[PDB]
Amino acid sequence: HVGSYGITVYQSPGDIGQYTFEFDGDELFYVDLDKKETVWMLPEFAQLRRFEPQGGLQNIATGKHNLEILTKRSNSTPATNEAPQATVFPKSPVLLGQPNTLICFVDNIFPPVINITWLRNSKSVTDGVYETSFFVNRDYSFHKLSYLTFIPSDDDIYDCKVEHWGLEEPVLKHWEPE
Amino acid sequence: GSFVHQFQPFCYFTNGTQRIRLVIRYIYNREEYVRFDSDVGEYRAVTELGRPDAEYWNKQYLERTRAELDTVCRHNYEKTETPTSLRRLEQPSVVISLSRTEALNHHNTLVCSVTDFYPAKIKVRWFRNGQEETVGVSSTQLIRNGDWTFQVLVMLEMTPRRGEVYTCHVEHPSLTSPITVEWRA
Amino acid sequence: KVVLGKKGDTVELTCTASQKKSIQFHWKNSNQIKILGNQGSFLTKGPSKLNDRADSRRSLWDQGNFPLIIKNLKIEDSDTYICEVEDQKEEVQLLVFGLTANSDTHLLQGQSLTLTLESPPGSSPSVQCRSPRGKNIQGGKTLSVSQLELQDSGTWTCTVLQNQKKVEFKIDIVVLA
Amino acid sequence: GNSHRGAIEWEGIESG
Repeated sequence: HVGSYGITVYQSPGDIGQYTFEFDGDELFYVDLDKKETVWMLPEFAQLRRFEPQGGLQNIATGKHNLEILTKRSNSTPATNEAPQATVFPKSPVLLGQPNTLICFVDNIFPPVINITWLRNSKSVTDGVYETSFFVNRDYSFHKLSYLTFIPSDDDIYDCKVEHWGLEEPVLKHWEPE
Repeated sequence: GSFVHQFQPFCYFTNGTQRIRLVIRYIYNREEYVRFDSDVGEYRAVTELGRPDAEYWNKQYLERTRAELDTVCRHNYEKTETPTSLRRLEQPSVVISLSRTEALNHHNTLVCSVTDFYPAKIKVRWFRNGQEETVGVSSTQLIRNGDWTFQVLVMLEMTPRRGEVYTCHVEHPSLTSPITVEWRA
Repeated sequence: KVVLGKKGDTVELTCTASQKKSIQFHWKNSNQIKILGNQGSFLTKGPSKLNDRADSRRSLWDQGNFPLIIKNLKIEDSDTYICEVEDQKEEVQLLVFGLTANSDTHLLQGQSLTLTLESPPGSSPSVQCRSPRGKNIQGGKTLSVSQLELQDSGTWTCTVLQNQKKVEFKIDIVVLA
Repeated sequence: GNSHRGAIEWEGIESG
C-alpha cells in the first residue's frame, strides 16, 4: 500500500493551490481552500475518519512561502508547458438505454492548469459533469479525470475537449458507442 | 509564464505496518530539490536548490520528521485507512461480447469485460470446453476509473464452433466463489 | 529493416501505417506470439517473455505510429517482430549484442586486456576497437590486447558491424603503474 | 471524533 497524506501544490501567478490525501492511487479527499472544508470522494469515509482542514490550509501557506524562495533560487525559471493527452472510456459496459458514465482520463499535465469539458453532438455539456483534483505522477507531471453521466443511444456522439497552454488549440478526443 | 511548487509525501507500507518507509519530495516546477527518505535517515539535497534546506532541516526538524513514520504513516494506516480503504470490497461485473458479427467456423474474439471492482487484485481466466486458454488470451492493463473501482478487458482469440462453451472465469477477494460467464456459439 | 540494440538499453522499433488514426494493430514475434496491440483505445499486453518490458507510445497512434518499445534488453530478445496495422504487415528484425570486458577491474601496466562480443546465435559480425591513443585491434567474438601501457588508460571505442549497419560501445579502461 | 492528520510541509531557509 501507499498513502500520500498531504500532497501540497502551489502555483503562481494566480495563487493556485491544492491539498489532497491519496491512498493506493485514489483520492481520499481534497481540502477546499476557499470554503475551508475537507471534501471526501466517498462521502461514507467522512463518517469513519476525519481531517481538520486547517492542516491543509497551513501546508498550503507554507507551499506558497517555499514557492517564492524557490522561484528566487532558480533565478525565476518559469514552468515549461506540456501537451496534455486525453483518453475516453466508459465506466460500465455500454448498453442502449442503461445509465452510464463516460470517463476522460488526461495524463501528462504540466503545469497543473487545464480545462476539461464535454461536447455532445459538437455542443458543450454542463450537467452531469464532475472532475477530480490533479494526481501526482512519478515524473512530476499530473493526471486528472473528468466524468459525464449519459445514456448510450444511436444518435449521441461525444468529445472530451482539453484546453491547455501546451496545446496550440483545444484538442478533442472523440467517443461514440457501438 | 508561471511557477509551480509541489510537496509530495509518501508512506510505503509492506505487510501492513511491519515495514513503513517515509519519502518526502520537495519540487520546484518539475525538479525535486530536497528529499527526506527514512531509509536514508535525514534530509538530502537532490540538486543545488536544496542545500539551503537540507543543512538547516537536519538540525531543526530531523526528529520531528522521523517521528511522522509513527505519528502519521502508522497512525493513519491503523486508525483511518483500516476502517475505510482496507475494508472496501466491490464485486466485479463480468459480461462477454463478440467483437465481429458471428459466423461459425470464422475467426473472432470474445471480450470479457470485468468492471467496477476494488481492490485491484484480480484473476481473470478464459476456458474453452473446460480447458484453460493461455496463448490466445490478451489483456488491457488494469484500468483505474478514478472513482475507487477498476476495470480490465481480457480477450480470447477463437473460432466459434457448434457445441462449444467458452467461459470467462473471475476470482476476486470480494467473492466467496468465482464468477463465471459462459458464451455458446 | 534491421535494428541493432545494446544489452540493457531500450529500443524503439517503428511502425508507420497510413490513415493517420488509432486504428487496429498488433505486434507479434516469430512464433506469432502477440506481444502488444490495441484493444479499443486501450493497450493490452498478453503473457509473454517481454510483458513487463514492452510498451508503446499511445499519443502517436492518431498519427499512424505504433512503436513497440522494449527496455532492459536481453540477447534473447533478439528476434524477428512483425507489426500488422489493418491489412499491412511490416517485419523488423532485432539483433541484440553485448560487449563485455572479461578483465574485471584494476588493470595494471603490462597486463593483457580481453573483451568478448555477445551476439545472436543467428548471425555474426566483425568487431573493431580503438585505444585512447592509436592502435586499432580488430577481431571476431574475442579481442585481446596482450600488454597494456599507461597510455591506454582512457576510454576506448569498439565497433560492431552487421549489414551496412553498426553499433558502438565505449568502455573506459584504467591502467595503473 | 476520528481525527485525521497529514504530513507537515516545512519552511525553507532564506538568503546567505
